Amino acid sequence: IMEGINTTGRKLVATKLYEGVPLPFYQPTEEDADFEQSMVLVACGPYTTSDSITYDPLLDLIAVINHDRPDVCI
Amino acid sequence: QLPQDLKGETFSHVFGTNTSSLELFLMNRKIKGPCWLEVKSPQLLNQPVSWCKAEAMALKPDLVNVIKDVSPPPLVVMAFSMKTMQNAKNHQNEIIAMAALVHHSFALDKAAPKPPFQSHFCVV
Repeated sequence: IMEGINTTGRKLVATKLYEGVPLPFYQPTEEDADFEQSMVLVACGPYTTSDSITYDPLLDLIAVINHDRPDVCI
Repeated sequence: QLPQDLKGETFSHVFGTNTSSLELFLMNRKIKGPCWLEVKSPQLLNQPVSWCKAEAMALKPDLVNVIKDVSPPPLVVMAFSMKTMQNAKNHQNEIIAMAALVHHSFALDKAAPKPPFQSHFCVV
């Protein structure tokens, strides 16, 4: 949404740009606050080098996941 | 003015809540287009309310009746042209020249007069 001057109807000389408004945050329930601490691991591909098919980084990630035993892995 | 969707225990709907004065005046007196009108019992205003040369007051709508058996009068025609310039500083469209042609007797019910203008003026 712009606020400007358009006297000829063929071009807008903008003067103000309205800032956008984000969505409201998720409203917690009483049950949601009763949960305990958790850990989430996050990783993204590719899981192999540009010249190999052995998928060694995938095995390394599996070893790390086993070692750290997180609550969730994405 | 009552609401458009007014409802009650005894009446189901109401018609004419938001109607306008001009429509009722036009249709009640059966005025169909510009024509001669008769107005009776004129009243004189305390002060002028218009730039017109003559003024009058009608107390009630039923005091004005339509008479159709009279010829129409010629009007005054005014044409004008304007020139504008955008402001160099900012976004303004200033006026620098006007030029107008006027004809004091233009007949609606006859052919266009030749020439269609009598006098004129200019300003710069």
